[PDB]
Amino acid sequence: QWDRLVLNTPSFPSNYWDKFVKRKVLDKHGDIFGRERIAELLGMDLAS
Amino acid sequence: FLKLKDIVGSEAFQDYVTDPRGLISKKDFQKAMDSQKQFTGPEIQFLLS
Repeated sequence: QWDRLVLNTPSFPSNYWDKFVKRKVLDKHGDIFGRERIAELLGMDLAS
Repeated sequence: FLKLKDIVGSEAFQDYVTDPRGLISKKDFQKAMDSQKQFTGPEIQFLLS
């Protein structure tokens, strides 16, 4: 529940070195659950 | 015919579902299958049939 707060923050992976976590999650779960929904959950903007 | 049961159970396709009666239109069904990407076009046509 507390971690739910950090999902959409711009700097979520600040200490963990993997900077492609959001892109990997989007590519993995975008089709089944919706690219727009995943992007909204993770605070990323495909158009940008 | 197992994946279709799974998809109808899935909520993402039920988002394309809009009719209060729960019955979906042919075009809405086609769009939902395309969005899910589990089925190719010929398969989608078959399940429509």
